[PDB]
Amino acid sequence: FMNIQLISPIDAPILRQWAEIIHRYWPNPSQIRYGTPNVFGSANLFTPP
Amino acid sequence: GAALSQFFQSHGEVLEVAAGRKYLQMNNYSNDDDDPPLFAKDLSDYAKAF
Repeated sequence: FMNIQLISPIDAPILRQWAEIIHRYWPNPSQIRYGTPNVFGSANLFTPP
Repeated sequence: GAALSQFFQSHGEVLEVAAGRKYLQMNNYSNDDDDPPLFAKDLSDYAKAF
């Protein structure tokens, strides 16, 4: 699963396509701003606040 | 990944394969005293070479 090329497309075409669709079209993480750190501060520990 | 156990199967870095039929017996073979010996290499399976 972690290397797509190991799955042989002559034996497992549907499963090769399923691994390939997972590797392409899985939703990407993102980030968004909130509150205000200027006057409220923030309790963020492992992220920028 | 092709599954065919009639001819070979893998056990992890060791392939086994059923060898067979170096010789072939005809109809007129009748175990006569001048017949050539076949050394049990005309059966279905005489060995399993790994």
